[PDB]
Amino acid sequence: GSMYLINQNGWIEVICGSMFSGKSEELIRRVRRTQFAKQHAIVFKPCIDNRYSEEDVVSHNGLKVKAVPVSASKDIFEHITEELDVIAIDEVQFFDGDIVEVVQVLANRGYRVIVAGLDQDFRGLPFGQVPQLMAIAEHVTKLQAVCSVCGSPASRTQRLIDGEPAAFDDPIILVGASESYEPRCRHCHAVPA
Amino acid sequence: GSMYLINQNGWIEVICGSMFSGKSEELIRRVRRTQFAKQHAIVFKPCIDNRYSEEDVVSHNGLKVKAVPVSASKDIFEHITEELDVIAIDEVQFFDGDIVEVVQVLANRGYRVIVAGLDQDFRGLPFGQVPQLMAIAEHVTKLQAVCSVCGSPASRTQRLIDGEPAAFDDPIILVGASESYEPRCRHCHAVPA
Amino acid sequence: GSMYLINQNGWIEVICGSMFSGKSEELIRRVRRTQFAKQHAIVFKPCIDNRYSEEDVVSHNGLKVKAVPVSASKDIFEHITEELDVIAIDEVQFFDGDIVEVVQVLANRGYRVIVAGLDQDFRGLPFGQVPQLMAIAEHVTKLQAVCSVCGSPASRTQRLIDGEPAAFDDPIILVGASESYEPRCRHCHAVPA
Amino acid sequence: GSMYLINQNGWIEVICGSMFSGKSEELIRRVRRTQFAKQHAIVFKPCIDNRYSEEDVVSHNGLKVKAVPVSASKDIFEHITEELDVIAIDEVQFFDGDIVEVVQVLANRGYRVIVAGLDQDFRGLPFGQVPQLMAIAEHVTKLQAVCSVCGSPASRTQRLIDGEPAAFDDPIILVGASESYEPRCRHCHAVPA
Ligand SMILES: Cc1cn([C@H]2C[C@H](O)[C@@H](COP(=O)(O)OP(=O)(O)OP(=O)(O)O)O2)c(=O)[nH]c1=O
Ligand SMILES: Cc1cn([C@H]2C[C@H](O)[C@@H](COP(=O)(O)OP(=O)(O)OP(=O)(O)O)O2)c(=O)[nH]c1=O
Ligand SMILES: Cc1cn([C@H]2C[C@H](O)[C@@H](COP(=O)(O)OP(=O)(O)OP(=O)(O)O)O2)c(=O)[nH]c1=O
Ligand SMILES: Cc1cn([C@H]2C[C@H](O)[C@@H](COP(=O)(O)OP(=O)(O)OP(=O)(O)O)O2)c(=O)[nH]c1=O
Ligand SMILES: [Zn+2]
Ligand SMILES: [Zn+2]
Ligand SMILES: [Zn+2]
Ligand SMILES: [Zn+2]
Repeated sequence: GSMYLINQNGWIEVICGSMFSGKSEELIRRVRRTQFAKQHAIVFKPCIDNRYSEEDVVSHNGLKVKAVPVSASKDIFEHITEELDVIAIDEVQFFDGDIVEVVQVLANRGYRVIVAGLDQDFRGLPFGQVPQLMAIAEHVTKLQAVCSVCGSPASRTQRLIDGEPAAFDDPIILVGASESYEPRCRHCHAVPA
Repeated sequence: GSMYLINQNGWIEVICGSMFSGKSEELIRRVRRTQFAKQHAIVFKPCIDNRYSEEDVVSHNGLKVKAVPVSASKDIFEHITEELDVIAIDEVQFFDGDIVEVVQVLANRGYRVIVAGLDQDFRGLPFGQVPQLMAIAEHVTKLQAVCSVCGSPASRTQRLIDGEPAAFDDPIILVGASESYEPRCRHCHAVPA
Repeated sequence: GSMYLINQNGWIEVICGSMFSGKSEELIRRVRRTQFAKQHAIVFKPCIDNRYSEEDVVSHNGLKVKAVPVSASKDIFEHITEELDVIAIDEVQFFDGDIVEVVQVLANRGYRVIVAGLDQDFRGLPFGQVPQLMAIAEHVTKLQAVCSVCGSPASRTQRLIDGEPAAFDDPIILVGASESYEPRCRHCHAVPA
Repeated sequence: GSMYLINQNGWIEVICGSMFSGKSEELIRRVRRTQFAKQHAIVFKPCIDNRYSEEDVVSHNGLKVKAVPVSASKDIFEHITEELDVIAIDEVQFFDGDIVEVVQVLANRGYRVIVAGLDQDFRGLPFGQVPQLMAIAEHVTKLQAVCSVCGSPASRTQRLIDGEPAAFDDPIILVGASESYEPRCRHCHAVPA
């Protein structure tokens, strides 16, 4: 018919869902495939995100990838060469208001942009600009973890403090607190005041 | 092991993408499957949406389903029985600010809520509350049409007026205008001023 | 990064599952997308397959596409031009032993070959050479209908004769018989002797 | 509508594709999800399969799961309790002729059976009884690796001996040979005689 199938580079993939749904696991396999395709990739993460590492992007499955920690979205530009093909960003919900513009510029320029972040905070509220990234992206993969109460598929992150469901208005940083995060379905998700 | 697999009803599925990506085609097959499963379904659409029908939900593939046209989101409640299992809503981007609350209430109540709508307007801007519906939904299916210029997969709706790309600020209703809508990829999508 | 993404044409997509799982519905949407991509497509079907049409490929959803009815697999070659990009074949389980070779030759030559057929006969046995097509294909989409007894997803075709489950060894053509076919899950599927 | 969604347990999932497509990576994430769902799982592998481990199921991503090595398919039965919910089998293409019967019996009994194996040998031939498992399974996931020559998605395992493509009739065990296996697309896959 016609030997080759020419297409245009440059698009956005969103990976979203609750904590432990596998966003970074999935970000990491996508970026790995990229290295076997002999393409050049870079991975960004927000400074604030230090749960498992300051330097790296780490999945709770135990796998990691080297990353560039960044404090404003527009700082991504300074790390970008023409040589690179793929830009991956983990924990995008923690990025400033620029992130949509940054990502659209990059996709318009020919970069494959892979973006992973929480769809919702612990309260069930749509998170950062993840909603907007979802709307504008060519691909959206919404992952589900397992509800830690009932076993069926989850779609929420449950914040617990001292073992009780967190309040709606509990600050994101509680200094000496014993807090924990687990996935739940919408029926076990509990947000009281 | 264990004869049966009990799960909890009540969740949200979003179907989104550009015009002609197949949102209503997909909404209609989902609702059909429902009838073979001997479940009861109802389909809502906005009053404003009269492209192919006032009464019905119609796909450009030529298939249709009976629907209830509604002018405010909260009017859905008056049409709901306990007997019904599935609530489908086409063209959700045209619904008022209540729609998220309406949908979350319905899913919390045990209804399977299937929601179809544009992710973006003709300008590439995230559309209504579709972004928020995407964030909060258990499932998101983002469909792609074919770019009518270059043939590769699309993610945008191109508005043309008199054959030229529409302006950014062109009103949604142009009285005697000759306008048309076609899918495009991000590279052929053209929004000038 | 790198403006364009060159790939090689020529591969095989299999669509399989029970009767009424949507194989032809899915074959037809794939072929339609092809026409909007301004590519040329041809659709083959076996002579034996006349349930809804002698001439055409028809889905129980009511949609159809023009087809070329063929009695041996190797007859496909006589209908193929260089101009065409896509070859679709419905009801592949009814094709002779050549079909795998025919399909592999076509994919090696640069054609996109889309193949739809039953994975299993009414007895639950792997059907024709669909198993082999599945093994060798780049893409396999296994569709599920709804179990007409219990409502959960199906994976089997139930043959009924006079309302009772057919026997294992009941001929495919029973002359004046009142027979019917419905999808079932593995638990409701009934094959006695 | 109706509080709960009762379904029947017992079905078959096939994961197939070339070497390095991620079959064990995918088998391992499925089995992990199972542990968070507080279900009991067991993983089998063939004795012959000792590439990374005698005891365990290992993915080239570096992740592993404890397994029970087995020499005949019917030996699976001796390891099965009523307490367990999930049976996973890696490298199924290396299992004897019983495997289909073993798997169908297990799914009919209520077990969730997850089966991973090569769709094709290094020659492009459909592998073991993987074709039959594909036909009869409720779910088929056909994974793709990256072609190590050209970068586009692969569907074949290339066997190389001394750096040259292996012959069609080269034995599976070559005693002191320097052999290697890499994924390729159908165009770079090379099987001479
Ligand atoms: C299904 C499930 C998996 N897991 C484990 C096994 C998975 O391989 C692993 C996936 O974890 P992650 O990949 O780290 O989850 P996440 O990536 O969405 O969060 P982040 O972006 O900050 O890293 O988590 C859980 O801890 N709980 C669960 O319910
Ligand atoms: C791929 C493609 C399909 N089609 C046709 C064939 C598809 O079966 C059909 C799908 O159309 P619809 O299903 O009507 O598209 P849409 O549903 O997203 O919009 P709405 O909600 O308002 O109804 O469109 C196009 O017109 N252009 C295209 O590029
Ligand atoms: C889910 C379901 C759908 N349907 C209807 C609605 C679907 O849109 C339609 C799909 O039918 P088809 O597309 O014709 O099913 P099939 O294509 O697999 O068989 P063939 O290749 O010979 O044509 O069937 C049923 O009849 N029973 C069901 O259980
Ligand atoms: C895409 C790609 C990944 N990889 C790496 C990264 C993946 O995370 C990892 C997946 O490897 P595996 O999961 O081990 O591949 P496989 O599981 O299909 O084979 P087996 O059943 O015997 O274990 O392989 C390659 O080595 N080559 C490739 O082309
Ligand atoms: Zn729960
Ligand atoms: Zn285009
Ligand atoms: Zn059933
Ligand atoms: Zn190749």
